[PDB]
Amino acid sequence: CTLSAEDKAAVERSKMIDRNLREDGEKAAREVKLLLLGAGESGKSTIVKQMKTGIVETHFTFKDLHFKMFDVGGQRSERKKWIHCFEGVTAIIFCVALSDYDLMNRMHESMKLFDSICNNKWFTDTSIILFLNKKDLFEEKIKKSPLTICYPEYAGSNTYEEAAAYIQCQFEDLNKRKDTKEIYTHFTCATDTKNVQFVFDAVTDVIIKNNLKDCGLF
Amino acid sequence: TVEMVFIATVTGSLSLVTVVGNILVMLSIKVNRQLQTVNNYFLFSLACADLIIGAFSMNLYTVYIIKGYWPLGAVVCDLWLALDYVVSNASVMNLLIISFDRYFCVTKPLTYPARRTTKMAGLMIAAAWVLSFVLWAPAILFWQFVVGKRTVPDNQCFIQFLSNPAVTFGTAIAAFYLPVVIMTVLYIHISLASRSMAARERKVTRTIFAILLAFILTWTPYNVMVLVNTFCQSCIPDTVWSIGYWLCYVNSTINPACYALCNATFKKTFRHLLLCQ
Amino acid sequence: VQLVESGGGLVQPGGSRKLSCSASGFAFSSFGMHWVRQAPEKGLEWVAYISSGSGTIYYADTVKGRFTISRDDPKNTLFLQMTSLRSEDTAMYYCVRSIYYYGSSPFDFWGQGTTLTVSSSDIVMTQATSSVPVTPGESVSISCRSSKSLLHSNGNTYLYWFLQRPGQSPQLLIYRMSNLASGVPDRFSGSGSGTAFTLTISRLEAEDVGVYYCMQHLEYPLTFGAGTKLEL
Amino acid sequence: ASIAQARKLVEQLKMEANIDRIKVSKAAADLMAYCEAHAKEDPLLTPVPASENPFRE
Amino acid sequence: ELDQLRQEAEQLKNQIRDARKACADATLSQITNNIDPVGRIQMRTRRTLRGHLAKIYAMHWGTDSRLLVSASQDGKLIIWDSYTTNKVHAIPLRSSWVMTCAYAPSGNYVACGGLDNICSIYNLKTREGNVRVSRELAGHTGYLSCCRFLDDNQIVTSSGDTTCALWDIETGQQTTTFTGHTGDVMSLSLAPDTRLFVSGACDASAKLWDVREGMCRQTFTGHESDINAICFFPNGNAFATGSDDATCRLFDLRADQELMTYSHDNIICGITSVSFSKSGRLLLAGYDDFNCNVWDALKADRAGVLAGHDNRVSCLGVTDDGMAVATGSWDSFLKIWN
Ligand SMILES: Cc1c(Cl)c(OCC(=O)N2CCN(C)CC2)nc2sc(C(=O)NC3CC3)c(N)c12
Ligand SMILES: C[N+](C)(C)CC#CCOC1=NOCC1
Repeated sequence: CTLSAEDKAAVERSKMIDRNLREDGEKAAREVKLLLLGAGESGKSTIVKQMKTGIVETHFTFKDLHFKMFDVGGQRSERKKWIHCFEGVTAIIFCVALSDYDLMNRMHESMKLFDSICNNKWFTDTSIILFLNKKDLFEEKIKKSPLTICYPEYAGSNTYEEAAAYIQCQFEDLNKRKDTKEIYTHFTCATDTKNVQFVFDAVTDVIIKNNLKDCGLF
Repeated sequence: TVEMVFIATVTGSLSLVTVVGNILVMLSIKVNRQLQTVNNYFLFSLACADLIIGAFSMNLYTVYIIKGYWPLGAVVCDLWLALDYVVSNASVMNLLIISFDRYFCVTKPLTYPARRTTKMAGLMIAAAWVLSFVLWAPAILFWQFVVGKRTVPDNQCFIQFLSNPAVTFGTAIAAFYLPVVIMTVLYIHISLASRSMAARERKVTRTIFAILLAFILTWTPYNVMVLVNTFCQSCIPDTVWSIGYWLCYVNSTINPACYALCNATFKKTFRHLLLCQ
Repeated sequence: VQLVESGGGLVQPGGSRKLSCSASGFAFSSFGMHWVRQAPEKGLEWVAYISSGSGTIYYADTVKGRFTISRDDPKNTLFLQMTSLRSEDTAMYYCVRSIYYYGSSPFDFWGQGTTLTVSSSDIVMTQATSSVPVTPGESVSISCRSSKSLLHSNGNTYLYWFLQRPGQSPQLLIYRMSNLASGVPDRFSGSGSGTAFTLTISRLEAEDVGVYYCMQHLEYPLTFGAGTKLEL
Repeated sequence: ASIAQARKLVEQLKMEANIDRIKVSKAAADLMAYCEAHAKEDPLLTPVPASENPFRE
Repeated sequence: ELDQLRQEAEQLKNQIRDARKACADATLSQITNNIDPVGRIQMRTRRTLRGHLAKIYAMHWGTDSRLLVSASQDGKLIIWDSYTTNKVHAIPLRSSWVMTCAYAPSGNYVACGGLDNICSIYNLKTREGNVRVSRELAGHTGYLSCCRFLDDNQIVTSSGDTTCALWDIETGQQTTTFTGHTGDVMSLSLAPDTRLFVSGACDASAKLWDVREGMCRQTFTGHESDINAICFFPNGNAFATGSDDATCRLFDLRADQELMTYSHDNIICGITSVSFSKSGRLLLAGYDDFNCNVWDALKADRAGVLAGHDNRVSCLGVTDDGMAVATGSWDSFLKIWN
């Protein structure tokens, strides 16, 4: 031995602290952390309200799964300086306002943001659950004016299905690597209750990915 | 005899490389805290079983081959056969419990990994090992005792209870073919569940096919050529069962190397250990 | 951080009674509680030990086996079941809370406790004098000598100094020799080397008069010295 | 706004301008001087003996 | 107006750089000739403290040279002992995204600054023993980068927005707003006499400040990218800053100019944390590459490596008495080297 009695009591306290840490880590790993992002004046507050300073963490459980949702878009600082702290998030909930296409322009600024975020070295393997907002208003605005203004390389006409497919494929093609990650897109609007269902499904798909990676069955 | 002793040294080098691989993979599990996850306790148990089989089978089978017959005693030979066979069954049932782990991981990943905690893995590995032992070891050692005479010859010492295949075939089937059937079934379902992106499916299906076909090709021949002898003996001469033994031992050799190579972190820790020296 | 105990009273010899203490206002789970009992005309002696999470349980040699002590963290109460009552068992029991870590002050708060009455290989702590006469405003020194050296390999001695008032429960004074506790004035000080230890009081107030106590913590009989009264 | 910000910038600039400064040779001599005085007291520089090294055991 | 002021500012900058060139007569490399080198220095892992489970961002030795404070990616701030590798305290903070570890000189308080522009002061030695939130310092608009302690009453906090601050502990309001900077702020280390402290810019500007007056005294430049960590020389007269340019650059406060750079061709990865040793002969600097390096402050020649981690060394600190040094990287493990 050659330890004092109070030293042995202290090592017992250290063992208790380690046990509490193990319990906390076990209950925290099962939790899913979803990094929310977006462009300027995005509907991040709206999509947060649909579910259920600096970071505003969101607590909510769906289908026996506690989710972590982090509206980091309200930071106003250099991203590449603290975005390394967000390595290991289960998914990155991206927010792009569809209707703000005619509005430097917001769509191309958001495209540069997406290119950086998806091609950042910290998020080499973290899947991105892309969201597109205000489908009805975007359809009305496309019927009003053609999408060619934002896209000089557009080849289609002014119809909802073709316009949505064009912007979806343009955003999807932005990834430099597509084997390690995936881009899940959901066209969502104000009156879309199925958003939590799609988030759940995308989290299930990505966590199946993560578990299969961990098990080494790959 | 120089060529034969060279072949013996080749088998010994195979034993050395497989035990080195097992000890490296378990040291990698130990040193790396992330690798100490509950999903790797099964792999650690398999690595330990592979150490046992590789260390205590190769040299004794070579010293069986050196004279053709068994040079050592009957009791020590029966103990060695019992230990080798029980560790083989332990390895195969551990692989089965690994397959069950995979099925529950992929099929239900929302709640199962939280539900399993860490007691479940230990209970599974202990239950698998003890079930293998109680299923196989005492019949192996006590078949000669029950009859009271050495049914197998004293010079060519072997496994005892195959003298009557009627008691062997059913329990051998229950110990191997049922694991074969259910492991193949679980892997088919794991592909089908991962169906619910296409390159991921192709490559996970390729890996599960690789593991399953390695298991089949390196375990089935022995346990079909031990089954077919229920009506004849001269059909399969003595020298033939050497390839079956070596085939099973190659299965044991390739299980850890393949499982480690299938994960990036395992070889990353291997490179770290090599750099540390 | 009050600690209040319940139970006890007049019990026929050999009976069984439950002695429970209530904890409020402080984190019970992390702390390791203690029981120390005092006869009406005798000094104190350690009885039982509990640890955080109930992992470690210790008893005195005299009270071994006969007593059982278990803490209930959700209930925030520690209770001790009392068996085989004898004339050596009748006393008033003190509820003691302690936390063990680097820089901690174990045995810092002592509850009021309750009294239990019945029909009627250990290192020694010795005190040179008792009922020593002293004058207010002077300097008084009291010696507590241990048979076993208390310095240990860590280099820290383990004598704890406690102060008792008439009608008041004791409080911690020196959580380790030459280390003063919180809530205690700077007049009190401690010094010693090897086994020969002493407590020096630079100035004496009217309140700080009574029986002083010393113990050890290297090993577990947790012996106390016979108290020293201070006479005006 | 911007004019006042630039004005305080230039005010600060002359603030660091008017300071008195020592020669870089004197500064280097002083940096070395602190090292020599505390060279023996530095434990990482020279291997500390085992008995008085408390982190080894 | 604007043109005249900008052009006179440029003239002043030209004047100050010319005057600095006038002061720089002989470089430190020429000054320290014919001096005995420290030689190869090898330090083994005395302890590996494995309490944590996620990335470690900051760590600060205590004045007693006995206790360690280690932040982590998770909400844990478990306080460590060094000799007996126990866990003295486990602090379950709320803003899990932390990057600061401040240990009070008296050993009574420990402070952490989350990414949510909040610096939280934690009491340690309290009645009813457990760590409790002493005060929640608020008033910043950016994430807290590094925190120090003047004493138990005052705390200096670097922030993501280009402003440091000297706070008040009793009343949450800050007494002085240190917004005389531009860019972002990362590091700050006080002098031994707790009078002057520097700022770690995001645009290569190590600014010395004055705690009582409230404005800069000496502006420093010389890097081409953001500077991450700063640590004062033990005298408190000089300091060396580690940028993302893989260059350690040692300054002084009486020539306001460089003394020497520490850049090797092999290393391209930047410096995350830098911390001097006692007597300031050594210059311990963490690195983005999975390795930590030992330098010499008088001669640029490199001492032995300090490697052994699996991820980038995100924090580094040396004991006040100087006995040993602990390293904290993004692997949960923290290694103490002696
Ligand atoms: C285990 C064994 C048995 Cl039981 C055996 O006898 C088989 C036999 O006669 N049968 C078939 C007919 N039935 C009526 C009764 C059982 N023959 C060999 S040969 C060899 C080897 O391993 N030979 C190696 C060195 C080349 C064995 N392990 C082995
Ligand atoms: C006989 N030897 C131990 C050499 C290799 C073998 C075998 C077959 O044993 C089992 N297969 O499945 C379960 C047990």
